[PDB]
Amino acid sequence: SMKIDVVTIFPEYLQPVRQSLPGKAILVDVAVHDLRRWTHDVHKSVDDSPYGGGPGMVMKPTVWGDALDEICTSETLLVVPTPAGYPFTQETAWQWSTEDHLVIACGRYEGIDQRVADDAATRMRVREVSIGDYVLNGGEAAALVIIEAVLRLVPGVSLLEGPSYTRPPSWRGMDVPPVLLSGDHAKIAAWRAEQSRQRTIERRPDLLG
Amino acid sequence: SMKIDVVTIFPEYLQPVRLPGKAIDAGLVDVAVHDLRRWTHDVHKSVDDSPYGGGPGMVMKPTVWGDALDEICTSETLLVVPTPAGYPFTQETAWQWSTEDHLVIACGRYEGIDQRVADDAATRMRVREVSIGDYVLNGGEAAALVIIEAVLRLVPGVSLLEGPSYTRPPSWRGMDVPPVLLSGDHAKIAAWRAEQSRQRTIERRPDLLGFDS
Ligand SMILES: Nc1nc2ccc(F)cc2s1
Ligand SMILES: Nc1nc2ccc(F)cc2s1
Repeated sequence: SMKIDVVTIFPEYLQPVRQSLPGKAILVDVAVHDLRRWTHDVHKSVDDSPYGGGPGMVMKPTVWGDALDEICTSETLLVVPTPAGYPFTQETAWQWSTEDHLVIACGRYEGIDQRVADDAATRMRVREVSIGDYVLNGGEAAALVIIEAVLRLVPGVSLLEGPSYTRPPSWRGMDVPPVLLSGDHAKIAAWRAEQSRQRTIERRPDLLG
Repeated sequence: SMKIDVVTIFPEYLQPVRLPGKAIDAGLVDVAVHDLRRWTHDVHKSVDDSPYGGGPGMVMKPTVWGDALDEICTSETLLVVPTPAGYPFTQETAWQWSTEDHLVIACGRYEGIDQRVADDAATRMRVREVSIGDYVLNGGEAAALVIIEAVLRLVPGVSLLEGPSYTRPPSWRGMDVPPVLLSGDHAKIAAWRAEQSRQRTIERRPDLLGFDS
């Protein structure tokens, strides 16, 4: 039984995930919250200029503080997607998949005032993470990736994998490698292992060192 | 002016594309989503089949994909295939693709797409199989959204880790903004921020500075 709350100024961005959940809600619950619910002024401000100057805006600690105060508990794992985070990996997804309550705080502009995470970390577990070495406009797409990578590891919803093939055996001048049709399953395994090695050398030499 | 076509068996998952929405609104980019099932011809609209050589799961049929890409792609197209087995998609990739006229993103499901699809396409156009990170998703759709966002924000007309940022009020819940940021001394602030960044990079991403883990 996992609950996921997402907080974002673009709640519509997350509709897809909710629409991808199968009739297993009848194990999981994913709720999306508009951050502007916790604003204080009639202009519904979520952003303000950075101390020390610089470009862009920083998300207000008073707004985020109120939102997390309402949504989080002592048992919550607070996930903050950010290009400045620790790497989110399959290992991370596996770890988080057994959590009872994930809260994902999606930032925009240049990030959330650091005191939000720092305050939260005094009473719950907080994880600032990056899904890869690129910059997005906001954390919403990273939240989608995280939610998908974690939930597909919840029961009931080294080397690279080599090429796969299905019917027909010949297509546009290209035959499926005959070994796959050979019925020699020891040999097929060895062939696949070698394909995996070559692909990894070529595309991800970092994985071999 | 860039054109992006996404091909998927779940076109509704690509709705969040409508900042990428502000780019489409302006008219600097056009994003179109295509249901792969549109190129099927049997009544069950089958797009997948069991793998040759054995193994778990299903593989997407080359025939349906070939017909789709035939209609959508030209020789000038950059065909992008998100896959956990791909070359890494990085900020450098995003910059490179930001000057493309036409991206076509093929979203796979199950255990992926028959390798011959990319092989065939590569005889007519440039093909890039890419991974957005070292985790497994159920399909290429979420990766397409990441790639679209990373690229579109770089389009003309649209290292180290960034350190912590702060805004008003200067004291909150008994936690103060670092005094140097309030001091108005640009050199001291630049120095403090450079330091915080290097400090955060060594702790969180030591690989960026050439260290283990
Ligand atoms: N503006 C933002 N960019 C990223 C990039 C990666 C990530 F995981 C989160 C964010 S929030
Ligand atoms: N089933 C799939 N997983 C991933 C993971 C990463 C990626 F970039 C693409 C895909 S398609």
